[PDB]
Amino acid sequence: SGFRKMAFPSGKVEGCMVQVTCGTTTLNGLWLDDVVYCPRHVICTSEDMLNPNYEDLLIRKSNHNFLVQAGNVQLRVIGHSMQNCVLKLKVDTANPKTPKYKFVRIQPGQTFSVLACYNGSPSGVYQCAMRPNFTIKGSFLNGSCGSVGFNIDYDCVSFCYMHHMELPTGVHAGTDLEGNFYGPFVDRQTAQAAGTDTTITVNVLAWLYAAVINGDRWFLNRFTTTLNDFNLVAMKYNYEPLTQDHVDILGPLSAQTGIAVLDMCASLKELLQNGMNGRTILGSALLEDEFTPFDVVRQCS
Amino acid sequence: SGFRKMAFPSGKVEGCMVQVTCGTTTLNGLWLDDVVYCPRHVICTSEDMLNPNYEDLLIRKSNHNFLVQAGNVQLRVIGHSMQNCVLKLKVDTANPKTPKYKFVRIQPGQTFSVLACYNGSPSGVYQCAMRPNFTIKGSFLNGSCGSVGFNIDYDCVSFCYMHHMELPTGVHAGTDLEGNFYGPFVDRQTAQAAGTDTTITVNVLAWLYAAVINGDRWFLNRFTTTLNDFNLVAMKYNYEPLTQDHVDILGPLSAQTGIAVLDMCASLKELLQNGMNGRTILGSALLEDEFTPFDVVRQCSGVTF
Ligand SMILES: *CCC(=O)N(C(=O)[C@@H]1CCOc2ccc(Cl)cc21)c1cncc2ccccc12
Ligand SMILES: *CCC(=O)N(C(=O)[C@@H]1CCOc2ccc(Cl)cc21)c1cncc2ccccc12
Repeated sequence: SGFRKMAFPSGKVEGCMVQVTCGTTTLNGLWLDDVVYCPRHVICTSEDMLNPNYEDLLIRKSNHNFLVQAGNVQLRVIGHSMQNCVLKLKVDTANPKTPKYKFVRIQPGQTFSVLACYNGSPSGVYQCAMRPNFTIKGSFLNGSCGSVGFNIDYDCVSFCYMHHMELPTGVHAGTDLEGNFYGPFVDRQTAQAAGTDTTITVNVLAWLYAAVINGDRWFLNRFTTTLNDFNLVAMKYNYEPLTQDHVDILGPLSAQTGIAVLDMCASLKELLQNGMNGRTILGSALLEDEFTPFDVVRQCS
Repeated sequence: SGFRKMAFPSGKVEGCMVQVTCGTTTLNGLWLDDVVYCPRHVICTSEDMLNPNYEDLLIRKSNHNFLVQAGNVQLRVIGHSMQNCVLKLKVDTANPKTPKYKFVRIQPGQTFSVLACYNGSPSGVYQCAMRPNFTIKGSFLNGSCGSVGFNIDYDCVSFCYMHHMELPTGVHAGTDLEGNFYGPFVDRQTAQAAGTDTTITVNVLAWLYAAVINGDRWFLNRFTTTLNDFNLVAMKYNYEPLTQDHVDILGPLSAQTGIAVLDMCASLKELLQNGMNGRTILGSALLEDEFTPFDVVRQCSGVTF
């Protein structure tokens, strides 16, 4: 029993973290086989902050300009190329600790673990969700760029995120491992702002099912609702609308607890209307939205 | 910016997790050098847990009864002994992935990372605090026994907890790596209950400092208080009393933010007597008490391991 926000064990990812230095900028790189992946902004100078031409900056670089350090060993850069906003540094040594891995692009609402690093050294691991506005609410300081987000599929590491920037509101933006940003963000110092964040409704419902599995039933009610009426109410509380895909995904939890999805939706509508009234659900006074239906099944089984 | 509940990177500990099987019971073991540590209740089955004489049960067991598996490799048990509630299985192979380590006993309020495992395989890592009632509010299923709690300082792993049991309220109990339980618990199937839990006051104060470092200042007020006045109020809300040791430990955060400890105590006293008023602190509607002052400095300054 018990329900915790749990990250994946980070060992497989720690053995891939290296330090990448280019001029006066130092950040983290992900060393997989003979390639080190890192944010392309590691090549930016003091004048290319607002309008960098990364293709123009990278052409002017040589392999000897990139300092890559894996622990106490300096790796030799033998090639460099750019794929979108990620720089790929070909090195002369394959990482012997390279786990089984894949690069995945995730959707909003998906969760993942972040191994926060500084100077190529892992400092902490936490759990995140890709917000509906495509930002992540991380904990990153200067020098955390190149830290990665991942999930672990049995023995396989699925890399889904690489950290690039902090927006003015303190939220974070980054790319998948092919260098494509999540959201309408650019690796430029131009005025950028995240859209208004909304609650991941499907994840709140999954967490209410986790609470019922763990014995917490006080918020249940005898009502049901149509999907359209639930969406109309939920959108007024800045909750994401729930699609038929989300209803189907909650099916196994609905079958496990004996509470239909639309019955649980009526509990959620009531919670939004009344608040908690001094009560907590799974030790929380707010509705938690960073547990997916898959996370709930995995942790409760 | 940002403030998350963050665990230590678990790699150094994952390389020590093995599976220990004795009869029909399978749980986790911690393989350090040529010794595998695990809960001694692995030698129990059905009648054994009701009234166990662990010394009598262990004497009857042979080395070959213990099946130890490290990944896809079976380790051979060449000796066995018991230290309190932990079983130590001497193996014929030293763990090549043994990190620099020490066994430490922690105090209530102290936090640590838990590497939750099943069948010797790490499945998740989470951060928690040793509650004042000596339980931990973990997330553990059957087969999680033997999972360990740890901290990392520099490149040194300090093992502070080993999981043994779940109490009827869903909270968890375990021992240090010398087999001594945290709290008034015993490793026997008998009626046991945790004492009433209290809030780790020094940790709430550290988390309020983390909130200020991150820009959340709505709860700050012009007032200060005495340690005596604060403790009298706090103890009525089931908060742990704050000692001069706790005030000194918060010193660096008080210097960094310009909010003296007793100044922050006055904010906390108002937060208890008046509530949040619909507001949140670091995205939370409750006061968080599972971040120590050291955790806050570490996360808000980027110390690496
Ligand atoms: C490697 C850190 C870094 O680059 N951070 C930024 O957000 C940059 C600051 C200047 O503006 C900017 C524009 C575009 C891009 Cl892609 C990056 C930046 C950064 C990332 N995470 C956390 C941070 C905390 C404090 C300062 C900078 C941070
Ligand atoms: C390794 C699992 C286990 O032993 N768990 C227990 O709590 C035992 C259940 C029977 O009573 C008992 C008495 C004393 C001791 Cl030391 C252990 C037990 C166990 C541990 N964590 C989570 C669990 C979840 C569900 C069942 C059993 C759990």
